[PDB]
Amino acid sequence: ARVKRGVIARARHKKILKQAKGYYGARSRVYRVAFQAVIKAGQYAYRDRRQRKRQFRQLWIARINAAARQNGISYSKFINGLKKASVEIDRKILADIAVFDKVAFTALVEKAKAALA
Amino acid sequence: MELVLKDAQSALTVSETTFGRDFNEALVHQVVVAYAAGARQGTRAQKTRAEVTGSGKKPWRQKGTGRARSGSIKSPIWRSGGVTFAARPQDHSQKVNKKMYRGALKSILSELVRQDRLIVVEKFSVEAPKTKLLAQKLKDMALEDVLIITGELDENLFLAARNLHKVDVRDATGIDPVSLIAFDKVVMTADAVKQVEEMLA
Amino acid sequence: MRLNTLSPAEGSKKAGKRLGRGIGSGLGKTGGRGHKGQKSRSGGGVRRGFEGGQMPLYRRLPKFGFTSRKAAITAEIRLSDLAKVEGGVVDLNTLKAANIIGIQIEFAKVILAGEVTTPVTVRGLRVTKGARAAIEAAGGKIEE
Amino acid sequence: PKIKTVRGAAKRFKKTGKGGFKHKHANLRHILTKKATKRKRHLRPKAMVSKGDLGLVIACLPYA
Amino acid sequence: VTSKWFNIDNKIVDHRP
RNA sequence: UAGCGGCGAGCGAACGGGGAGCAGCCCAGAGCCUGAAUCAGUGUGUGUGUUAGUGGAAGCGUCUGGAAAGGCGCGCGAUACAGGGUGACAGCCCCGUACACAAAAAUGCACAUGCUGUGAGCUCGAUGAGUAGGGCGGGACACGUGGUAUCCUGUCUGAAUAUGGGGGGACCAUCCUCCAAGGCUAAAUACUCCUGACUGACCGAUAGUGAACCAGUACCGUGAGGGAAAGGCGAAAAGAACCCCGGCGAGGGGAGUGAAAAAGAACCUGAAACCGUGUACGUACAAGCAGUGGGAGCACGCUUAGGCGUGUGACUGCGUACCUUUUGUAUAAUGGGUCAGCGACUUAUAUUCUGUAGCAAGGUUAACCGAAUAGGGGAGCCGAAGGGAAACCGAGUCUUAA
Ligand SMILES: N[C@@H](Cc1c[nH]c2ccccc12)C(=O)O
Ligand SMILES: [Mg+2]
Ligand SMILES: [Mg+2]
Ligand SMILES: [Mg+2]
Ligand SMILES: [Mg+2]
Ligand SMILES: [Mg+2]
Ligand SMILES: [Mg+2]
Ligand SMILES: [Mg+2]
Ligand SMILES: [Mg+2]
Ligand SMILES: [Mg+2]
Ligand SMILES: [Mg+2]
Ligand SMILES: [Mg+2]
Ligand SMILES: [Mg+2]
Ligand SMILES: [Mg+2]
Ligand SMILES: [Mg+2]
Ligand SMILES: [Mg+2]
Ligand SMILES: [Mg+2]
Ligand SMILES: [Mg+2]
Ligand SMILES: [Mg+2]
Ligand SMILES: [Mg+2]
Ligand SMILES: [Mg+2]
Repeated sequence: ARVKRGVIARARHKKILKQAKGYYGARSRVYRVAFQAVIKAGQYAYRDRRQRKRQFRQLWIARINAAARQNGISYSKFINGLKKASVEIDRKILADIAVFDKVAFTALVEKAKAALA
Repeated sequence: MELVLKDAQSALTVSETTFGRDFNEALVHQVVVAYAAGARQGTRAQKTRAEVTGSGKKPWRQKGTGRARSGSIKSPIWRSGGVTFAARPQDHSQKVNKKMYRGALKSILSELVRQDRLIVVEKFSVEAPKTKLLAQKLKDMALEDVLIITGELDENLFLAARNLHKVDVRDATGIDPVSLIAFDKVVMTADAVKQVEEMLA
Repeated sequence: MRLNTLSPAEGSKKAGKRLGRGIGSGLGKTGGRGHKGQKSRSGGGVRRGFEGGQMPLYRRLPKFGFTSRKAAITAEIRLSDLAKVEGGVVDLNTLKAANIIGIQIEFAKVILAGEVTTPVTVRGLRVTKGARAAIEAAGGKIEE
Repeated sequence: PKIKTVRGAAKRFKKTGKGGFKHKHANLRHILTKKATKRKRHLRPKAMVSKGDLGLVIACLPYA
Repeated sequence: VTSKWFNIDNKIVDHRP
């Protein structure tokens, strides 16, 4: 019972080379090179799913820090005053009100100042 | 129990051990698989690196040519070289214990009764070796795919069934596990129902 | 039941190991042989009883005894075998005809193993003390 | 084909009732004068093969 | 064919004995 | 297994049992009586096989289609539904098949018969000498010189003749068994250059023979010798009349054939590497395993009272390939130019453990026989009892005087 590998091998190779669309040079044409590229693309995508959470929070902190100092208080004192006032809005939403509703954000700074003072 | 007949609406008395025991699926599987392994002929072979035609000359010198090491053109890595683990002719037959073979027949036989795929008569023959006679007889009984087991095989019935591919006719000594499971119905003459039970002890 | 409705008993058909067929299989790239060495080579491995060059066990220890040619032509008979002869008389010839001892046996002994519930006549055999009491308890007799 | 017994092992081990092997003790062939009688007296009876050595013996004597 | 002439020459090959 | 063995690696019987097949004779010599068995050769007859052959059943309507053997409807043959072909898949179109027949001539068997050579039976007698054995050296016996029986002989010797000789594993005695030194003999057994039929959980063009093809060829070597690559138009050549550009070219464009010509002979299908043409986006102030997470703009589609899909990706955070070998590799250690195809834990037979099925103090047969995966065959093997070096003893036994 001789088995020929032609039809199965071609389909396994075609699966990898479809994931390599858009890569430069041999990385989208040549299996030995496209295989290593699709593996490293999955290594990066796993690693960068953790980092997407770190990079967005770091961005929200910078936009809260900027809008708070426009109201006369720093970030580290603004967040502390929200804890003493028992306000529990996360930084994702605070960075959203800072940009889109600056009159609500002022009301948050006054509440933080009243509790901190 | 007693199998009801179809010639006289009489009954035939049969052993409970032979026609009434439970179905032992794991034992009958080992017996129909062993049957099929014994029908294999197993004739094939390939050539190792020893038997491929060629010379024993080393293709190029061991060192200095810049090519991978080679020692033979018959190497199984090379095109047109030997097969690594080439086949030989082999015997694929297995052993069945006598008691496991007889036990599977009783499990098979009692399942046919339980699924009313077994039909008992004492009258089954034809007057001339004509295929159209047997085919008309089977039409009356509402049988199309059927195994007919007879006490002693008649020449008229053997010759009348050769050209019908859905019909096989056998003597009581020539039943086998695989044929009882293959055909849709089994017809036994009440003298074959006799002889099978002494054979099955 | 049809030819495509029969299945084997669960746990009867373990699949065999297939070495060198990938990472995911657990036996790839080396086939469970570990890294280099004599034992990892094709056809490698040391012979039976090799200990590294240290004088092996079956050459460290002395030989003892001899083999007796008389022991091969001697048999034991159990008490449960006495009911299996024909005619109620037990001798060498009747034990060979019952397929109890081999055709080349010349001496036999009846030992206390099993039990006897019928009167037999043991003839020409050696009988242990325990079996002599057991044969006579059932109504038999022993001669020589 | 049939496995072949290591014929020099069969001259040195005998199998016992529960599957162990018995053997003769070493050190009782010569310079015996200088040995103590207490030492020699304990080397006379046959011994049993230890647990670390059973694997080697069983492979050598497949028909024992 | 044979080896390159500089790969056979002792002077070129044997520079670090 | 018993044994042999630097008692190592290893080598490895016989006796006895079950089967297949079965067959016994002649010379070393005279007489009586003859040709009486048997075999060999030839001739003829009879039967039978081989080498060419003969006959061999039974289907049309309609739908799709280039074409019907296919779908659907209604029939018939079958001792024939093995197989192959036919414009797609045919029991009934063809060749066949089951079955039934056939030989002027040559030949293989088996008988019978004729002739030729052969001599059958009885009585009495004889009973294989440089031989058996020995010394020395080697070889074969499972047996390596060992305590080594038996066989063979290069060399030197050397008997007794049924009132006698050989063997029975050193050797001797008793007993048992058989007659060397002359010869012939069927079957069961081994094999396949070659012929025929059939079969395959064998291959299907880098496989299977080295060779599906004008292959042991081309080609290579002084020579012995080594040794390739290369299959497929179509159902049918209907293999492209004629016209046009061109060199009275190559090549192409039409026309025509065809179901199809992007089936056009470099011809079924026609993948990937590799090379191009067209369109959308990006790209000429910008530094690195070339991705990944975020992300504007643009282009094309969608669908609505919107932002979704596809392509591209300015800018930006993080980010030094893979295999191998190593304490440890981005390593400036190994390996790989890339693609497509092939390429490495198998097979047989012993043995132990695990799972599972059967039967269970029992389980199971091997060769072989068999109208043959059935049934028979229990020869054997393993288990139910051990201890001892062994005789021996035995639910005990060895140790020891205990
Ligand atoms: N260098 C010279 C001579 C030469 C021939 N073969 C050689 C081999 C090794 C050294 C030198 C040579 C050449 O190439 O013609
Ligand atoms: Mg090949
Ligand atoms: Mg059988
Ligand atoms: Mg692992
Ligand atoms: Mg390695
Ligand atoms: Mg190492
Ligand atoms: Mg190792
Ligand atoms: Mg004809
Ligand atoms: Mg002698
Ligand atoms: Mg003797
Ligand atoms: Mg092809
Ligand atoms: Mg080929
Ligand atoms: Mg083509
Ligand atoms: Mg720019
Ligand atoms: Mg390591
Ligand atoms: Mg190092
Ligand atoms: Mg590093
Ligand atoms: Mg490198
Ligand atoms: Mg570099
Ligand atoms: Mg390299
Ligand atoms: Mg590849």
